[PDB]
Amino acid sequence: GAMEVEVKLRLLTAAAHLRLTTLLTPYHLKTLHQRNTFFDTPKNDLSLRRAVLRLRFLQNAPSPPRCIVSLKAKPTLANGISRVEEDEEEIEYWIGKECVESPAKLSDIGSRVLKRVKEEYGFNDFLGFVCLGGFENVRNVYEWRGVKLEVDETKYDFGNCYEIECETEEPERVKTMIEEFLTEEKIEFSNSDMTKFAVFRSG
Ligand SMILES: [Mn+2]
Ligand SMILES: [Mn+2]
Ligand SMILES: [Mn+2]
Repeated sequence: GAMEVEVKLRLLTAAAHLRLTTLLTPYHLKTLHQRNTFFDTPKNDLSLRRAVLRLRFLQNAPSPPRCIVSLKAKPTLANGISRVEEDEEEIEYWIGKECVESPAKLSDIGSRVLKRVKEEYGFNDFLGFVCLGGFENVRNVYEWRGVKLEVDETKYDFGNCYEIECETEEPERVKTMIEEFLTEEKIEFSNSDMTKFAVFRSG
């Protein structure tokens, strides 16, 4: 896949998130509703091999909903900067939906990314796969000071988390730019030190 490098900062409270979104209002591009679902074997074969297989269902807040399969491999997250190999592919929404219900049907899709999962992790089909479940995320996208800010409200069972992400080839310079702004505006933040998937799996 391609290498995804992104700044990842946690907004520490719902208030911090609300204040930031209000401050960024004039820079708003779009709002996305995401439902993230995850698949693995019951033995956690992908997870133990540092891989995450996501089906993301996406909808704008014509706006057909969309399903994107993502394989993320060999992630690192340190100092508020994430780097991971990401391979993505759009598939038919109805097909994605059926796979959440019946994960063995991943075997019936004909997807490039799924073929890569088979080849690299050594499966001949997805008959032994299960859905780990998922979580919703509301992503506000802003075009601010030359970057694309993605401000996330992630809704888990146990409660909500809030983050700012920014995909960039200059994460140190962009992270400093964002941090200066948050500090000036007295927004409560820290580096994120867990992926959304890891938070989800920790309960
Ligand atoms: Mn990505
Ligand atoms: Mn991210
Ligand atoms: Mn990203």
